[PDB]
Amino acid sequence: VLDQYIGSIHSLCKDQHGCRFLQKQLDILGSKAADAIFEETKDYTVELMTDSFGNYLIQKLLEEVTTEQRIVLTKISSPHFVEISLNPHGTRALQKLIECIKTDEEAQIVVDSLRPYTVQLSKDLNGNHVIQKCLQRLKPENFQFIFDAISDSCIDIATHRHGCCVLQRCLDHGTTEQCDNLCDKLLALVDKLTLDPFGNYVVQYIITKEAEKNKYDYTHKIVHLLKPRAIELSIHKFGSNVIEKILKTAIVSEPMILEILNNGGETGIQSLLNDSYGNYVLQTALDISHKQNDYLYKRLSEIVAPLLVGPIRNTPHGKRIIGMLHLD
RNA sequence: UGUAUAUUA
Repeated sequence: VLDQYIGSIHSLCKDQHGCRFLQKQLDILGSKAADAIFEETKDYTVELMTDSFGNYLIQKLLEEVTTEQRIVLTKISSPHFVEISLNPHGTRALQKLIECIKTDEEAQIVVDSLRPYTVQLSKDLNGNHVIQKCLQRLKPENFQFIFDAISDSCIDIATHRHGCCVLQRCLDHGTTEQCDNLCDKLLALVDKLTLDPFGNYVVQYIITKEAEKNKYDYTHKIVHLLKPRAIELSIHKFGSNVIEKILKTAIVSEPMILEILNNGGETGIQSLLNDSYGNYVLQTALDISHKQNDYLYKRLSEIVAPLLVGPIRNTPHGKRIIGMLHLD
């Protein structure tokens, strides 16, 4: 019950060493010490949230505070979620707030506030992590808003440096109904997403998560749409990563290697040998077929061996493919 | 030989 600093808690926030202190205070006190710090600081929560040290207090304050006090802090901050979210410190406090909310009124207020700005926050360096925490902590019933918003600006988000990370959370935490809708849209531009600096990552993730669950739906729909362009995509900087992902995925592996032999032929396999990215594909196709199926490995092997003549033998990738020809 | 992802003191 020993407070010498009471009455002037707010001034202790000006310095890093002042905020660190208030937190040790909350750490050891910590109930009565919350009614205290709460009542003195509430009026500056959106200011403290976006501050270098305050925000840490706010984060301790949220763990320690009661429900009613959180609902007040939440009500006080909601008009300021956008500016809070685009902030490096603010994003941290707001994320914490979301981690701490227990009631539906709280989740209601938060989604209500964030709704109109989902796509915007989802393209933001600091903001996108607020959107991700909604996906990670809230009931699907609640974050339905995010899925709606993101499903509509689907390609915009999937092809964005940060947007693409939010899609990955959507796939992590959403309902089957929600993901299937998201994916149905994603699939409508699997071609363009595949060739994209960021979209290719989303394509790979759909495959990753199905392989995770051992239940395959869009993995097949992707492979169906893409496979006919196996070679063309194998020699693309980004698309080649998708092709390599398909190859490393056992339920679709053989068909795709078979696509290389079938419609690539000796020609397309030459292209792969000499290409900046294509050769990594060839290496993987060889590595995999080796492990998975000898007929395929042999058919591969006997086309490569004749083509591994000349200056190619001395190249970095040449040596690396040469070393993949007698593994049995 | 080839891609992203603030880990605020």
